[PDB]
Amino acid sequence: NRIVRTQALPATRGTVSDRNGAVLALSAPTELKRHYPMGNLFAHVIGFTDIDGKGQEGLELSLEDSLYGEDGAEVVLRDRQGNIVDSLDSPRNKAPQNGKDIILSLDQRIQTLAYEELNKAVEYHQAKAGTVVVLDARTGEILALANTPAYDPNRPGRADSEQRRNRAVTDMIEPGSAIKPFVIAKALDAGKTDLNERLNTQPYKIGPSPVRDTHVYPSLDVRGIMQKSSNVGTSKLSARFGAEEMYDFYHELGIGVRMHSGFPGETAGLLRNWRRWRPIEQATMSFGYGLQLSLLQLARAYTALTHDGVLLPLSFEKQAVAPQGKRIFKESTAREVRNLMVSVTEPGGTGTAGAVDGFDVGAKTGTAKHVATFIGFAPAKNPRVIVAVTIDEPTAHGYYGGVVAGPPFKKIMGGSLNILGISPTKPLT
Repeated sequence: NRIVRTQALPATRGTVSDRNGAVLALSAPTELKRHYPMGNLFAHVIGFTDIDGKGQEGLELSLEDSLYGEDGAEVVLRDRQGNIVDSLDSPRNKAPQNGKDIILSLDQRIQTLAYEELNKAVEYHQAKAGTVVVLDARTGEILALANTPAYDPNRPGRADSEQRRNRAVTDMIEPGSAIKPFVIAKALDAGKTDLNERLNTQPYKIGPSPVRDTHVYPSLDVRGIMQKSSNVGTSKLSARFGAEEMYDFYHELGIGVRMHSGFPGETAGLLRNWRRWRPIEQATMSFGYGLQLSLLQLARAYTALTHDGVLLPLSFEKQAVAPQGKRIFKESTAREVRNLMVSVTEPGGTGTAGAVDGFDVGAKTGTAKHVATFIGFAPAKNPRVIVAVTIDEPTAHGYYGGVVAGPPFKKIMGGSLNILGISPTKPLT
């Protein structure tokens, strides 16, 4: 009836909040219990803790060391009913240290928009799954990242491996047409082409392998190559570089290595060693096949186009200032490639569904069973937001990225520009 007991004094796990202070994850006493007030909204980003309040998935896992804190303890005398009878002197008596609080760079207004438009698109096309990434085009901060299917992180025990997968960071895709602006930018940047060169863009063969567009374009300048999304023209520009130089370029865009964003389960993608490339493999790579990267890596790569030739690291934590990046292109080159990419959303372009009323939008689209992709930035001259959308295995009402991932991109980009308070640069139609 007088029993010595070491009583745990649990640390309170750090809070997770959005960039404006909306609370996303917190602990309450029951032992503490982890609460996600906004339910499934941030499921994949934040993840969840196990029964003992250890992070199991997502940022709960990767930020475990700073989030958890340090439990304390005290030695007590209790009775058989459990009533504390005495507090005992002991060197084991230690006060708990609460976890560190985290302010995410994500914005629940944009996350809600992305979430709602993704789900609408996936259901309308009866697709298997989908992903949206929204970045600040100038700092590399992630403003939104959602996947469907998702789950309620408040009840993660009933959630599929498929529901729980953070596809934006874990899954590898062949980028398809989305890689083209980079190849074109490199060619311009290295001075292997220029803005008024006209290329022979007739279909050709590498050995027994044809390289062809959807329609026969006899000749195109750099702009037409962008506009029409020409595989011939892109592969010819890549062909003015050796394998090692192209490889180095892809690698420096982060293809084939892990980003080390701080998210768990990051894919490395795939960049085959250049010593093994055939001319034809180099060709298909210039139009986004035979190499792979995650949607998050793709979206990051676009920061080299939006941040004036300087590739930025991504952040899940609110930044005061743009991180130092790595220069990939001259500022001169990025600026002119941005202007080029506006032609894909204007009439004649492959991605007119991505046009946002009152803005110029630079974009690429293509179909990566298929994976439909749409990626772009606005205002194109002075970009503020990158939006990347992927829809997995569309079943109804289209297959093409421009028609399945295009419309949600338009909604997410327009909504985002409005949420961020960015004025139209041209009259609204």
